[PDB]
Amino acid sequence: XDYPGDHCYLYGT
Amino acid sequence: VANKVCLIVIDGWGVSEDPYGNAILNAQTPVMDKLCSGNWAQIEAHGLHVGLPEGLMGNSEVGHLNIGAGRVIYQDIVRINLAVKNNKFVTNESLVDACDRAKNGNGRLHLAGLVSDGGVHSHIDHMFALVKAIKELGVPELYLHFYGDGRDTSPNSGVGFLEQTLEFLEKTTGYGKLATVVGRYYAMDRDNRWERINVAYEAMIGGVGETSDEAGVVEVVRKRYAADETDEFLKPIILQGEKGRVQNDDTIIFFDYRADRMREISAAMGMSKLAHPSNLQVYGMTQYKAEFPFKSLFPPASNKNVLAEWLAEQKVSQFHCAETEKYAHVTFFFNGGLEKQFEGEERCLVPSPKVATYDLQPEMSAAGVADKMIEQLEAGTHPFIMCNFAPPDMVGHTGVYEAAVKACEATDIAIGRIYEATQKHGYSLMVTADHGNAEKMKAPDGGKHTAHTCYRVPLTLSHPGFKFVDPADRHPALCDVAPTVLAIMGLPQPAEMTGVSIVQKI
Ligand code: NA
Ligand code: NA
Ligand SMILES: [Zn+2]
Ligand SMILES: [Zn+2]
Repeated sequence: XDYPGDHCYLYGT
Repeated sequence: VANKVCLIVIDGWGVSEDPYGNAILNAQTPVMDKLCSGNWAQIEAHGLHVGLPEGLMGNSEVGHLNIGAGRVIYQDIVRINLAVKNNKFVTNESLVDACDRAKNGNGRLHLAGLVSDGGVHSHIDHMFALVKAIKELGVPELYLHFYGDGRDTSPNSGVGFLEQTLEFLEKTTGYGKLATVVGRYYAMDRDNRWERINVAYEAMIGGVGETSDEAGVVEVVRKRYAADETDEFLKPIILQGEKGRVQNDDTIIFFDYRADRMREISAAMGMSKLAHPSNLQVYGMTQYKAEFPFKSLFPPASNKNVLAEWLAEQKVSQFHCAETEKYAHVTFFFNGGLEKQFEGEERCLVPSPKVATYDLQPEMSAAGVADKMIEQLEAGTHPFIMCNFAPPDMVGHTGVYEAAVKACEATDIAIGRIYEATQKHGYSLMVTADHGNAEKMKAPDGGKHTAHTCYRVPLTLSHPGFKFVDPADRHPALCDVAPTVLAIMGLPQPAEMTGVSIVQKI
Protein backbone atom coordinates (compact mmCIF):
# COMPACT_ATOMS: atom_id res chain seq x y z
CA UNK A 1 0.00 0.00 0.00
CA ASP A 2 2.93 2.43 0.35
CA TYR A 3 3.61 3.09 -3.37
CA PRO A 4 1.80 2.17 -6.60
CA GLY A 5 2.92 -1.25 -7.70
CA ASP A 6 4.34 -2.58 -4.43
CA HIS A 7 3.75 -6.12 -3.23
CA CYS A 8 0.31 -5.53 -1.71
CA TYR A 9 -1.05 -4.90 -5.25
CA LEU A 10 -0.37 -8.55 -6.12
CA TYR A 11 -3.43 -9.70 -4.14
CA GLY A 12 -5.38 -6.58 -3.07
CA THR A 13 -8.99 -7.07 -1.97
CA VAL B 1 -15.84 20.38 -22.35
CA ALA B 2 -17.62 18.93 -25.41
CA ASN B 3 -19.48 16.16 -23.54
CA LYS B 4 -20.12 15.70 -19.84
CA VAL B 5 -19.36 12.12 -18.74
CA CYS B 6 -20.61 9.81 -15.99
CA LEU B 7 -18.31 6.80 -15.41
CA ILE B 8 -19.66 3.81 -13.47
CA VAL B 9 -17.05 1.35 -12.20
CA ILE B 10 -18.83 -1.84 -11.21
CA ASP B 11 -16.77 -3.79 -8.72
CA GLY B 12 -16.26 -7.46 -9.62
CA TRP B 13 -18.41 -7.74 -12.81
CA GLY B 14 -16.74 -9.69 -15.62
CA VAL B 15 -17.81 -10.87 -19.06
CA SER B 16 -18.31 -14.63 -19.23
CA GLU B 17 -20.43 -16.69 -21.63
CA ASP B 18 -19.96 -19.71 -19.34
CA PRO B 19 -23.34 -19.80 -17.53
CA TYR B 20 -22.57 -22.17 -14.65
CA GLY B 21 -22.36 -20.27 -11.38
CA ASN B 22 -22.61 -17.03 -13.40
CA ALA B 23 -24.53 -14.69 -11.09
CA ILE B 24 -24.51 -11.92 -13.68
CA LEU B 25 -25.96 -13.98 -16.53
CA ASN B 26 -28.58 -15.62 -14.31
CA ALA B 27 -29.57 -12.42 -12.53
CA GLN B 28 -32.22 -10.21 -14.10
CA THR B 29 -29.88 -7.58 -15.62
CA PRO B 30 -32.02 -5.99 -18.38
CA VAL B 31 -30.15 -2.67 -18.27
CA MET B 32 -26.65 -4.08 -18.74
CA ASP B 33 -28.07 -6.57 -21.25
CA LYS B 34 -28.88 -3.49 -23.39
CA LEU B 35 -25.82 -1.34 -22.62
CA CYS B 36 -23.55 -4.31 -23.37
CA SER B 37 -24.79 -4.61 -26.94
CA GLY B 38 -24.13 -2.88 -30.23
CA ASN B 39 -21.32 -0.35 -29.73
CA TRP B 40 -19.57 -1.66 -26.61
CA ALA B 41 -16.12 -3.08 -25.90
CA GLN B 42 -14.65 -5.83 -23.70
CA ILE B 43 -11.37 -4.88 -22.08
CA GLU B 44 -8.68 -6.69 -20.09
CA ALA B 45 -8.33 -6.26 -16.32
CA HIS B 46 -5.89 -9.00 -15.23
CA GLY B 47 -2.31 -10.12 -15.74
CA LEU B 48 0.19 -8.15 -17.83
CA HIS B 49 -2.68 -6.10 -19.26
CA VAL B 50 -2.81 -4.29 -15.88
CA GLY B 51 0.87 -4.61 -14.98
CA LEU B 52 0.59 -7.85 -13.00
CA PRO B 53 2.32 -11.19 -13.66
CA GLU B 54 0.90 -13.24 -16.51
CA GLY B 55 -2.09 -15.30 -15.46
CA LEU B 56 -2.80 -13.37 -12.23
CA MET B 57 -6.37 -12.23 -11.57
CA GLY B 58 -7.08 -8.53 -11.15
CA ASN B 59 -8.22 -6.81 -7.98
CA SER B 60 -9.81 -3.61 -6.71
CA GLU B 61 -6.60 -1.71 -5.94
CA VAL B 62 -4.83 -2.58 -9.23
CA GLY B 63 -8.05 -2.09 -11.18
CA HIS B 64 -8.91 1.39 -9.89
CA LEU B 65 -5.28 2.42 -10.11
CA ASN B 66 -5.12 1.49 -13.79
CA ILE B 67 -8.52 2.99 -14.62
CA GLY B 68 -7.63 6.28 -12.95
CA ALA B 69 -4.09 6.44 -14.35
CA GLY B 70 -4.64 6.01 -18.11
CA ARG B 71 -1.45 3.89 -18.30
CA VAL B 72 -0.24 0.49 -17.18
CA ILE B 73 1.39 0.75 -13.79
CA TYR B 74 3.83 -2.18 -13.69
CA GLN B 75 3.90 -4.13 -10.43
CA ASP B 76 7.43 -4.45 -9.03
CA ILE B 77 7.96 -8.07 -10.12
CA VAL B 78 6.98 -7.46 -13.76
CA ARG B 79 8.90 -4.23 -13.94
CA ILE B 80 12.16 -5.75 -12.72
CA ASN B 81 11.72 -8.91 -14.82
CA LEU B 82 11.39 -6.72 -17.93
CA ALA B 83 14.58 -4.84 -17.04
CA VAL B 84 16.40 -8.18 -16.72
CA LYS B 85 14.94 -9.57 -19.95
CA ASN B 86 15.83 -6.44 -21.90
CA ASN B 87 19.33 -5.99 -20.38
CA LYS B 88 18.37 -2.70 -18.75
CA PHE B 89 20.22 -3.02 -15.43
CA VAL B 90 23.42 -1.73 -17.09
CA THR B 91 21.73 1.58 -17.91
CA ASN B 92 19.63 1.78 -14.73
CA GLU B 93 20.18 5.31 -13.43
CA SER B 94 20.54 4.39 -9.76
CA LEU B 95 22.73 1.33 -10.44
CA VAL B 96 25.05 3.47 -12.59
CA ASP B 97 25.11 5.97 -9.69
CA ALA B 98 26.02 3.24 -7.18
CA CYS B 99 28.72 1.88 -9.49
CA ASP B 100 30.12 5.35 -10.21
CA ARG B 101 30.33 5.99 -6.46
CA ALA B 102 32.37 2.84 -5.96
CA LYS B 103 34.60 3.58 -8.96
CA ASN B 104 35.23 7.17 -7.84
CA GLY B 105 35.63 6.06 -4.24
CA ASN B 106 37.18 3.05 -2.56
CA GLY B 107 36.05 0.60 -5.27
CA ARG B 108 33.95 -1.55 -2.92
CA LEU B 109 30.30 -2.48 -3.50
CA HIS B 110 28.01 -4.91 -1.63
CA LEU B 111 24.84 -6.76 -2.62
CA ALA B 112 22.58 -8.11 0.13
CA GLY B 113 19.21 -9.83 0.07
CA LEU B 114 17.17 -13.00 0.24
CA VAL B 115 18.78 -15.59 -2.05
CA SER B 116 16.12 -17.98 -3.37
CA ASP B 117 13.55 -18.30 -6.16
CA GLY B 118 10.67 -17.71 -3.75
CA GLY B 119 9.74 -14.47 -5.49
CA VAL B 120 7.88 -12.98 -2.51
CA HIS B 121 10.68 -10.70 -1.30
CA SER B 122 13.30 -11.17 -4.02
CA HIS B 123 14.49 -13.44 -6.80
CA ILE B 124 17.97 -14.94 -7.23
CA ASP B 125 17.76 -14.12 -10.96
CA HIS B 126 17.69 -10.42 -10.06
CA MET B 127 20.82 -10.77 -7.98
CA PHE B 128 22.51 -12.59 -10.89
CA ALA B 129 21.48 -9.81 -13.29
CA LEU B 130 22.90 -7.23 -10.88
CA VAL B 131 26.28 -9.01 -10.66
CA LYS B 132 26.52 -9.19 -14.45
CA ALA B 133 25.71 -5.49 -14.83
CA ILE B 134 28.04 -4.37 -12.02
CA LYS B 135 30.83 -6.35 -13.71
CA GLU B 136 30.09 -4.65 -17.04
CA LEU B 137 30.12 -1.25 -15.29
CA GLY B 138 33.70 -1.92 -14.06
CA VAL B 139 33.28 -1.91 -10.29
CA PRO B 140 36.61 -3.07 -8.74
CA GLU B 141 35.34 -5.19 -5.81
CA LEU B 142 31.92 -6.79 -5.20
CA TYR B 143 30.72 -8.78 -2.16
CA LEU B 144 27.45 -10.72 -1.72
CA HIS B 145 25.57 -11.11 1.59
CA PHE B 146 23.26 -14.10 1.24
CA TYR B 147 20.10 -14.20 3.39
CA GLY B 148 18.82 -17.74 3.73
CA ASP B 149 15.13 -18.26 3.02
CA GLY B 150 13.39 -21.55 3.99
CA ARG B 151 10.05 -19.70 4.26
CA ASP B 152 9.11 -18.86 0.66
CA THR B 153 11.06 -21.99 -0.38
CA SER B 154 11.64 -25.30 1.36
CA PRO B 155 13.77 -25.26 4.55
CA ASN B 156 16.65 -27.23 2.99
CA SER B 157 16.72 -25.57 -0.43
CA GLY B 158 19.31 -23.03 0.63
CA VAL B 159 22.24 -25.31 -0.12
CA GLY B 160 21.01 -25.46 -3.73
CA PHE B 161 20.86 -21.68 -4.02
CA LEU B 162 24.30 -21.54 -2.39
CA GLU B 163 25.70 -23.96 -4.98
CA GLN B 164 24.11 -21.96 -7.80
CA THR B 165 25.63 -18.76 -6.41
CA LEU B 166 29.15 -20.15 -5.94
CA GLU B 167 29.17 -21.68 -9.42
CA PHE B 168 27.77 -18.47 -10.94
CA LEU B 169 30.41 -16.24 -9.34
CA GLU B 170 33.30 -18.60 -10.13
CA LYS B 171 32.46 -19.83 -13.63
CA THR B 172 29.77 -17.63 -15.19
CA THR B 173 31.01 -14.16 -14.21
CA GLY B 174 34.43 -14.97 -12.75
CA TYR B 175 33.70 -11.88 -10.66
CA GLY B 176 32.25 -11.16 -7.24
CA LYS B 177 32.65 -12.91 -3.88
CA LEU B 178 30.28 -14.43 -1.35
CA ALA B 179 30.94 -12.75 2.02
CA THR B 180 28.13 -13.73 4.41
CA VAL B 181 25.43 -16.37 4.80
CA VAL B 182 22.80 -15.75 7.50
CA GLY B 183 19.18 -16.79 7.95
CA ARG B 184 16.33 -14.42 7.25
CA TYR B 185 15.16 -14.82 10.86
CA TYR B 186 18.08 -12.52 11.75
CA ALA B 187 18.52 -10.32 8.67
CA MET B 188 14.90 -9.73 7.76
CA ASP B 189 13.07 -9.15 11.02
CA ARG B 190 10.11 -6.77 10.81
CA ASP B 191 8.97 -6.87 14.45
CA ASN B 192 11.59 -4.51 15.98
CA ARG B 193 13.50 -7.46 17.47
CA TRP B 194 16.83 -5.75 17.14
CA GLU B 195 18.62 -8.59 18.91
CA ARG B 196 17.82 -10.61 15.76
CA ILE B 197 18.98 -7.89 13.36
CA ASN B 198 22.15 -7.49 15.39
CA VAL B 199 23.26 -11.03 14.54
CA ALA B 200 23.15 -10.22 10.82
CA TYR B 201 24.53 -6.72 11.39
CA GLU B 202 27.61 -7.94 13.30
CA ALA B 203 28.21 -10.64 10.69
CA MET B 204 28.20 -8.03 7.91
CA ILE B 205 30.23 -5.34 9.73
CA GLY B 206 32.39 -7.33 12.14
CA GLY B 207 32.64 -10.86 10.81
CA VAL B 208 30.95 -12.33 13.89
CA GLY B 209 30.11 -15.92 12.95
CA GLU B 210 31.65 -19.17 11.73
CA THR B 211 34.63 -18.75 9.38
CA SER B 212 34.44 -20.62 6.08
CA ASP B 213 35.39 -20.31 2.40
CA GLU B 214 34.07 -21.30 -1.02
CA ALA B 215 35.41 -24.86 -0.73
CA GLY B 216 33.80 -25.46 2.67
CA VAL B 217 30.61 -23.42 2.98
CA VAL B 218 28.18 -25.91 1.45
CA GLU B 219 29.44 -28.52 3.92
CA VAL B 220 28.97 -26.02 6.77
CA VAL B 221 25.34 -25.62 5.78
CA ARG B 222 24.80 -29.39 5.44
CA LYS B 223 26.10 -29.82 8.99
CA ARG B 224 23.65 -27.12 10.12
CA TYR B 225 20.83 -29.02 8.41
CA ALA B 226 21.94 -32.20 10.22
CA ALA B 227 21.77 -30.27 13.52
CA ASP B 228 18.18 -29.31 12.50
CA GLU B 229 19.15 -25.65 11.81
CA THR B 230 17.40 -24.86 8.51
CA ASP B 231 17.72 -21.97 6.02
CA GLU B 232 15.54 -19.44 7.85
CA PHE B 233 17.56 -19.87 11.06
CA LEU B 234 21.14 -20.20 9.77
CA LYS B 235 23.59 -18.65 12.19
CA PRO B 236 26.15 -16.49 10.38
CA ILE B 237 28.88 -17.90 8.15
CA ILE B 238 31.71 -15.50 7.28
CA LEU B 239 33.74 -15.64 4.07
CA GLN B 240 36.63 -13.53 2.74
CA GLY B 241 37.52 -12.22 6.22
CA GLU B 242 37.76 -8.48 6.83
CA LYS B 243 37.84 -7.74 3.10
CA GLY B 244 34.25 -8.90 2.83
CA ARG B 245 32.88 -6.77 5.67
CA VAL B 246 30.91 -3.59 5.08
CA GLN B 247 33.67 -1.04 5.82
CA ASN B 248 34.03 2.74 5.96
CA ASP B 249 33.07 4.47 2.67
CA ASP B 250 31.57 1.28 1.17
CA THR B 251 28.46 1.26 -1.06
CA ILE B 252 25.64 -1.27 -0.52
CA ILE B 253 22.65 -2.35 -2.65
CA PHE B 254 19.81 -4.36 -1.09
CA PHE B 255 18.10 -6.30 -3.87
CA ASP B 256 14.82 -7.29 -2.20
CA TYR B 257 11.79 -5.54 -3.71
CA ARG B 258 9.54 -6.08 -0.69
CA ALA B 259 10.02 -3.23 1.74
CA ASP B 260 8.66 -4.55 5.05
CA ARG B 261 11.52 -6.94 5.83
CA MET B 262 14.25 -4.60 4.51
CA ARG B 263 13.43 -1.58 6.67
CA GLU B 264 15.35 -2.70 9.79
CA ILE B 265 18.61 -3.92 8.21
CA SER B 266 18.75 -1.08 5.68
CA ALA B 267 18.17 1.51 8.41
CA ALA B 268 20.90 -0.08 10.52
CA MET B 269 23.34 0.37 7.64
CA GLY B 270 22.28 3.80 6.46
CA MET B 271 21.65 5.60 9.75
CA SER B 272 26.52 -3.77 19.64
CA LYS B 273 30.10 -3.13 20.79
CA LEU B 274 31.40 -2.80 17.21
CA ALA B 275 32.35 0.45 15.53
CA HIS B 276 29.74 1.52 12.98
CA PRO B 277 31.31 2.13 9.53
CA SER B 278 31.03 5.74 8.40
CA ASN B 279 30.10 7.30 5.06
CA LEU B 280 28.14 4.35 3.73
CA GLN B 281 25.70 4.89 0.93
CA VAL B 282 22.70 2.54 0.73
CA TYR B 283 20.51 1.73 -2.30
CA GLY B 284 17.36 -0.39 -2.32
CA MET B 285 15.88 -2.28 -5.24
CA THR B 286 12.68 -0.37 -4.45
CA GLN B 287 11.66 2.32 -2.00
CA TYR B 288 11.74 0.94 1.53
CA LYS B 289 10.59 4.16 3.28
CA ALA B 290 9.96 7.58 1.73
CA GLU B 291 11.70 9.02 4.82
CA PHE B 292 14.94 7.22 3.91
CA PRO B 293 17.59 9.08 1.85
CA PHE B 294 18.25 5.90 -0.16
CA LYS B 295 18.13 5.91 -3.93
CA SER B 296 16.06 3.12 -5.48
CA LEU B 297 16.86 1.11 -8.58
CA PHE B 298 13.12 1.02 -9.35
CA PRO B 299 11.61 4.02 -7.57
CA PRO B 300 7.82 4.42 -7.40
CA ALA B 301 6.06 5.29 -10.64
CA SER B 302 5.64 9.07 -10.49
CA ASN B 303 2.13 8.75 -11.90
CA LYS B 304 1.93 12.38 -12.98
CA ASN B 305 -1.36 13.52 -14.49
CA VAL B 306 -3.65 10.68 -13.57
CA LEU B 307 -7.20 11.56 -14.56
CA ALA B 308 -8.13 13.27 -11.30
CA GLU B 309 -5.01 15.44 -11.37
CA TRP B 310 -5.41 16.23 -15.08
CA LEU B 311 -9.05 17.32 -14.80
CA ALA B 312 -8.05 19.70 -11.99
CA GLU B 313 -5.20 21.00 -14.16
CA GLN B 314 -7.71 21.69 -16.98
CA LYS B 315 -9.91 23.52 -14.44
CA VAL B 316 -12.65 20.87 -14.64
CA SER B 317 -14.40 19.84 -11.43
CA GLN B 318 -15.23 16.23 -10.64
CA PHE B 319 -17.19 13.94 -8.32
CA HIS B 320 -16.11 10.58 -6.87
CA CYS B 321 -18.68 8.46 -5.02
CA ALA B 322 -18.62 5.05 -3.34
CA GLU B 323 -19.93 3.23 -0.34
CA THR B 324 -17.69 2.65 2.65
CA GLU B 325 -16.18 -0.65 1.49
CA LYS B 326 -14.90 0.86 -1.79
CA TYR B 327 -14.30 4.46 -0.71
CA ALA B 328 -10.50 4.05 -0.76
CA HIS B 329 -10.79 2.58 -4.26
CA VAL B 330 -12.40 5.73 -5.76
CA THR B 331 -9.99 8.03 -3.84
CA PHE B 332 -6.57 6.69 -2.78
CA PHE B 333 -6.25 4.10 -5.57
CA PHE B 334 -8.13 5.89 -8.37
CA ASN B 335 -5.99 8.99 -7.76
CA GLY B 336 -2.71 7.14 -8.23
CA GLY B 337 -2.11 5.14 -5.04
CA LEU B 338 -1.71 8.05 -2.65
CA GLU B 339 -3.85 10.27 -0.43
CA LYS B 340 -4.16 13.46 -2.50
CA GLN B 341 -7.37 15.33 -3.28
CA PHE B 342 -7.23 17.72 -6.23
CA GLU B 343 -8.65 21.20 -6.72
CA GLY B 344 -12.33 20.91 -7.67
CA GLU B 345 -12.61 17.23 -6.68
CA GLU B 346 -15.69 16.50 -4.57
CA ARG B 347 -15.94 13.20 -2.69
CA CYS B 348 -19.03 11.37 -1.43
CA LEU B 349 -19.09 8.45 1.02
CA VAL B 350 -22.30 6.42 1.26
CA PRO B 351 -22.38 4.28 4.43
CA SER B 352 -22.26 0.53 3.87
CA PRO B 353 -24.85 -1.48 5.84
CA LYS B 354 -23.87 -2.72 9.30
CA VAL B 355 -24.32 -6.46 8.81
CA ALA B 356 -22.15 -9.39 9.85
CA THR B 357 -21.56 -10.54 6.24
CA TYR B 358 -22.74 -8.83 3.07
CA ASP B 359 -24.69 -11.81 1.76
CA LEU B 360 -27.20 -10.84 4.49
CA GLN B 361 -27.92 -7.54 2.62
CA PRO B 362 -26.72 -8.19 -0.90
CA GLU B 363 -27.92 -4.88 -2.34
CA MET B 364 -25.51 -3.19 0.13
CA SER B 365 -25.85 0.59 -0.46
CA ALA B 366 -25.99 0.62 -4.27
CA ALA B 367 -29.31 2.53 -4.20
CA GLY B 368 -27.73 5.27 -2.09
CA VAL B 369 -24.77 5.56 -4.45
CA ALA B 370 -27.22 5.90 -7.35
CA ASP B 371 -29.21 8.54 -5.42
CA LYS B 372 -26.10 10.66 -4.94
CA MET B 373 -25.04 10.27 -8.60
CA ILE B 374 -28.51 11.23 -9.85
CA GLU B 375 -28.41 14.32 -7.63
CA GLN B 376 -25.14 15.36 -9.30
CA LEU B 377 -26.56 14.73 -12.76
CA GLU B 378 -29.59 16.90 -11.95
CA ALA B 379 -27.34 19.71 -10.75
CA GLY B 380 -24.93 19.44 -13.68
CA THR B 381 -22.11 21.14 -11.77
CA HIS B 382 -19.41 18.55 -12.42
CA PRO B 383 -18.51 17.70 -16.05
CA PHE B 384 -16.99 14.38 -14.88
CA ILE B 385 -18.63 12.20 -12.24
CA MET B 386 -17.82 8.65 -11.28
CA CYS B 387 -18.92 6.02 -8.83
CA ASN B 388 -18.22 2.49 -7.72
CA PHE B 389 -20.84 -0.23 -7.16
CA ALA B 390 -19.62 -2.60 -4.43
CA PRO B 391 -22.11 -5.52 -4.29
CA PRO B 392 -20.89 -7.89 -7.04
CA ASP B 393 -17.38 -8.05 -5.57
CA MET B 394 -18.22 -7.88 -1.89
CA VAL B 395 -21.06 -10.43 -2.05
CA GLY B 396 -19.01 -12.47 -4.51
CA HIS B 397 -16.38 -12.88 -1.80
CA THR B 398 -18.94 -14.58 0.49
CA GLY B 399 -19.30 -17.36 -2.09
CA VAL B 400 -23.10 -17.37 -1.70
CA TYR B 401 -24.48 -17.83 -5.20
CA GLU B 402 -28.09 -16.68 -4.65
CA ALA B 403 -26.84 -13.64 -2.74
CA ALA B 404 -24.51 -12.76 -5.59
CA VAL B 405 -27.49 -12.99 -7.96
CA LYS B 406 -29.32 -10.44 -5.80
CA ALA B 407 -26.22 -8.22 -5.69
CA CYS B 408 -26.11 -8.14 -9.48
CA GLU B 409 -29.84 -7.43 -9.72
CA ALA B 410 -29.52 -4.48 -7.30
CA THR B 411 -26.51 -3.16 -9.20
CA ASP B 412 -28.37 -3.40 -12.54
CA ILE B 413 -31.32 -1.45 -11.10
CA ALA B 414 -28.98 1.27 -9.87
CA ILE B 415 -27.20 1.47 -13.25
CA GLY B 416 -30.53 1.88 -15.02
CA ARG B 417 -31.52 4.72 -12.72
CA ILE B 418 -28.26 6.55 -13.42
CA TYR B 419 -28.63 5.85 -17.15
CA GLU B 420 -32.09 7.39 -17.30
CA ALA B 421 -30.82 10.46 -15.46
CA THR B 422 -27.85 10.83 -17.85
CA GLN B 423 -30.27 10.93 -20.77
CA LYS B 424 -32.46 13.54 -19.09
CA HIS B 425 -29.58 15.85 -18.09
CA GLY B 426 -27.20 15.67 -21.03
CA TYR B 427 -24.38 13.36 -19.83
CA SER B 428 -22.82 10.45 -21.69
CA LEU B 429 -22.70 7.21 -19.69
CA MET B 430 -19.73 4.85 -19.68
CA VAL B 431 -19.98 1.66 -17.62
CA THR B 432 -16.93 -0.50 -16.85
CA ALA B 433 -15.60 -2.75 -14.10
CA ASP B 434 -12.30 -3.03 -12.24
CA HIS B 435 -12.04 -6.87 -12.65
CA GLY B 436 -14.39 -9.85 -12.57
CA ASN B 437 -15.80 -11.86 -9.65
CA ALA B 438 -19.53 -12.55 -9.61
CA GLU B 439 -19.61 -14.16 -13.11
CA LYS B 440 -17.85 -17.18 -11.55
CA MET B 441 -19.39 -18.15 -8.20
CA LYS B 442 -18.85 -21.92 -8.46
CA ALA B 443 -15.75 -23.96 -8.98
CA PRO B 444 -16.12 -26.94 -11.38
CA ASP B 445 -16.58 -29.10 -8.26
CA GLY B 446 -19.76 -27.17 -7.40
CA GLY B 447 -17.99 -25.59 -4.41
CA LYS B 448 -17.79 -21.85 -3.78
CA HIS B 449 -15.57 -19.56 -5.85
CA THR B 450 -14.82 -16.51 -3.68
CA ALA B 451 -12.04 -14.96 -5.79
CA HIS B 452 -11.56 -12.54 -8.62
CA THR B 453 -11.25 -13.79 -12.18
CA CYS B 454 -9.29 -13.22 -15.37
CA TYR B 455 -12.32 -12.49 -17.58
CA ARG B 456 -12.60 -9.22 -19.46
CA VAL B 457 -14.84 -6.43 -18.19
CA PRO B 458 -17.33 -4.31 -20.12
CA LEU B 459 -16.80 -0.82 -21.41
CA THR B 460 -20.08 0.77 -22.59
CA LEU B 461 -20.85 4.19 -24.08
CA SER B 462 -24.24 5.81 -24.59
CA HIS B 463 -23.04 8.52 -26.96
CA PRO B 464 -23.98 7.55 -30.54
CA GLY B 465 -21.27 9.84 -32.02
CA PHE B 466 -18.34 7.49 -31.35
CA LYS B 467 -17.37 3.95 -32.35
CA PHE B 468 -15.16 1.60 -30.36
CA VAL B 469 -11.92 0.49 -32.01
CA ASP B 470 -9.07 -1.76 -30.89
CA PRO B 471 -5.44 -0.77 -30.25
CA ALA B 472 -3.02 -1.71 -32.99
CA ASP B 473 -0.79 -4.00 -30.94
CA ARG B 474 -2.70 -5.43 -27.96
CA HIS B 475 -6.09 -5.99 -26.42
CA PRO B 476 -7.84 -2.93 -24.98
CA ALA B 477 -7.38 -2.70 -21.23
CA LEU B 478 -8.16 -0.61 -18.13
CA CYS B 479 -5.30 1.80 -19.07
CA ASP B 480 -7.51 2.89 -22.03
CA VAL B 481 -10.53 4.00 -20.01
CA ALA B 482 -9.26 7.43 -18.94
CA PRO B 483 -7.93 8.27 -22.46
CA THR B 484 -11.33 7.32 -23.87
CA VAL B 485 -13.17 9.48 -21.31
CA LEU B 486 -10.99 12.43 -22.18
CA ALA B 487 -11.60 12.03 -25.90
CA ILE B 488 -15.38 11.94 -25.33
CA MET B 489 -15.14 15.01 -23.10
CA GLY B 490 -13.09 16.86 -25.76
CA LEU B 491 -10.20 17.34 -23.38
CA PRO B 492 -6.49 16.92 -24.06
CA GLN B 493 -4.66 13.79 -23.07
CA PRO B 494 -1.44 14.18 -21.08
CA ALA B 495 1.68 12.55 -22.44
CA GLU B 496 2.06 10.55 -19.25
CA MET B 497 -1.15 8.65 -20.10
CA THR B 498 0.37 6.10 -22.48
CA GLY B 499 -2.92 4.24 -22.72
CA VAL B 500 -4.90 5.00 -25.86
CA SER B 501 -8.39 6.19 -26.58
CA ILE B 502 -10.33 3.29 -28.05
CA VAL B 503 -13.07 5.39 -29.66
CA GLN B 504 -13.17 7.24 -32.95
CA LYS B 505 -15.44 10.24 -33.42
CA ILE B 506 -17.78 9.73 -36.38
NA1 NA C 1 -28.37 -11.33 -16.44
NA1 NA D 1 -16.09 -15.33 -7.52
ZN1 LIG E 1 -12.51 -8.19 -4.29
ZN1 LIG F 1 -12.78 -4.49 -7.27
